Amino acid sequence: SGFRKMAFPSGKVEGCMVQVTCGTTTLNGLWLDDVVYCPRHVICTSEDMLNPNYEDLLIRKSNHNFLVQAGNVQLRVIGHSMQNCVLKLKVDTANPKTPKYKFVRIQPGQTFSVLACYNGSPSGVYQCAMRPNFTIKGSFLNGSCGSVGFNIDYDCVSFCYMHHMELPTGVHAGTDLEGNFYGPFVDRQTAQAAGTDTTITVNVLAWLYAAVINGDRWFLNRFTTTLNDFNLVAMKYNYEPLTQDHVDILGPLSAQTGIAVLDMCASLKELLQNGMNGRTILGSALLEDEFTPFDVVRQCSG
Amino acid sequence: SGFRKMAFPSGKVEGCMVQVTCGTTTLNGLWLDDVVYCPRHVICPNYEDLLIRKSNHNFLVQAGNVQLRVIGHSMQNCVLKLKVDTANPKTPKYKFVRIQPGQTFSVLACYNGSPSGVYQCAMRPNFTIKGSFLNGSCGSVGFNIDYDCVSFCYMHHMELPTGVHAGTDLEGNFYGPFVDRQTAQAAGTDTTITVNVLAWLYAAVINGDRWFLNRFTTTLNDFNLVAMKYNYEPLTQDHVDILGPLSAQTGIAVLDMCASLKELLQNGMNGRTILGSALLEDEFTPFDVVRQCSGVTF
Ligand SMILES: O=C(C[C@@]1(C(=O)Nc2cncc3ccccc23)CCOc2ccc(Cl)cc21)N1CCC[C@@H]1Cn1ccnc1
Ligand SMILES: [Cl-]
Repeated sequence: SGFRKMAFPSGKVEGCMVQVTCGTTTLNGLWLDDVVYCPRHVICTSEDMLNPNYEDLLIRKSNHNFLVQAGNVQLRVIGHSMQNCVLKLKVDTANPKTPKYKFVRIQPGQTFSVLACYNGSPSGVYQCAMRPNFTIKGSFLNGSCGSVGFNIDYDCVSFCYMHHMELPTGVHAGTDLEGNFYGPFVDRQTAQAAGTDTTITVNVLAWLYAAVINGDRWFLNRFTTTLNDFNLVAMKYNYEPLTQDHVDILGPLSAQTGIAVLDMCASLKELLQNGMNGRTILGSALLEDEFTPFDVVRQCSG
Repeated sequence: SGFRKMAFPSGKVEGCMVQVTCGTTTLNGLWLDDVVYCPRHVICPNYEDLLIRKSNHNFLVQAGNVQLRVIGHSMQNCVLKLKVDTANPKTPKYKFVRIQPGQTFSVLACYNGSPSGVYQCAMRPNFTIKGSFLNGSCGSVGFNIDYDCVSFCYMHHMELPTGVHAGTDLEGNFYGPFVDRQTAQAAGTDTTITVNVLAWLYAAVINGDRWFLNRFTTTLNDFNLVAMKYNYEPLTQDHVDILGPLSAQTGIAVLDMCASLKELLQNGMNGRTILGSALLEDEFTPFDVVRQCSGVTF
């Protein structure tokens, strides 16, 4: 019993965190095999950030300009290339602590763990989701750039995020491990704003199923809804449209609890209408949207 | 910017998790040097009588895909200490510490000696933890990392009928009035960790949330009279002193922040949130707020 926002054990990722320094800039890098991956803005100063020509800044750099540090050991950079917004620093030593890994690009609504690092040193781990507006509501201070987002499925670490910037609303933008940004974001200190955020509906439904599994049924009603009428109501509360894929993905949770997805949808409709009325659901006074159907099946069952 | 429930990096603890099996019972063990620590209920009650019937080879210990041979066994309160032939090479710098209610720690939840998740939680004033544990999680540990040293503070033993959890420090002493026995046990009436709510209000001010602030101040006694009415833990002078650095950083005196809390308790949030929450968060200590809003690394 119990429902917590649970991050994956960070151990496999901790053994990959290194410090990357180029001139005065110092951020984090991910050392996997003989390659260190880090945000390409490590080559930039604060001046360069307005309109940086990365190919032009990188062509002026040699291998020895990049000081890489794994613990108390300096790694020798033997090569460097750029893949989108990530810099790939070829080093002379392969990381002995390299785990089984994959680079995965996630879709909005997907959750992952973030190992927040400063100066190549892991300082904390937390769980978060890719918001529908392609930002993450993270906890990052200056020097956290290069901190990574990951999921561990079995023994394999699936890297899905590298931190690059904080938007003016305090939310964060980053890339996948191939340098492609999530969202219309760019690694430039230009006028960029996070789009209007929406609630991840499939996740709220999944979290309501977790509450039913944990014995909380106060929010259930005798009503059902059509997918279209639910989306008409959901859109008015800035909820993401629930698609037929979301309904299919919720199938196992619906079967386990005996509450049809559209029946749970009607509870959500009523919850949006009435609020909680001094009540909580899984110790929360707000509808939680940062637990996927897979997270619920993982934590409530296995 | 950003405020999340943040756990310590679990890596140093992951390298200590082993599987302990005695008969049909299977749970987790903490392998530190040549000893494996685990709940004494793995033998299951008269624990001296059940343990005297066990030999070393009855305890199957598994570190990954390697079986460890138990060469000895002793009991320290509610914890079983299984002496193994091999010292854990991944043993970190560590201490066994007993924590006080209100203090927080990270829990590395494990099943069959395999870490599956990490979360932050606080020792509730009623000595239970609002954790997330399924069957097979017994032996999962609570810890804080101070610089390079892992301070083990909790070993999970059981779940109470309200879904909350009970366990011991790493010396086998239970937190709270619990016993490792299938009997009528209930968690006492819980209270809100006041110093933690105040610390979390300071974190909201650091993150640019000032809607709840007012021009008012209060005396410690008047705040305690109000707090005791809402099942809040009494705020002591030590709490006031501990919140000093946050009071200096934000320019809001502790009794000034207490007046904000008093108004939130009597009036509510009014459709507003603080750090994305509609409830007053009490599972962040003043140190957690300082550590997260400074960037302390391990
Ligand atoms: O500019 C940036 C980083 C930046 C950014 O967002 N940083 C931060 C990240 N995470 C959390 C943060 C919390 C508090 C303050 C800053 C944070 C600044 C704002 O403008 C942008 C715009 C775009 C991008 Cl991709 C990056 C940034 N850096 C980081 C190194 C190199 C370079 C120039 N540089 C040098 C020395 N300090 C900064
Ligand atoms: Cl995905």
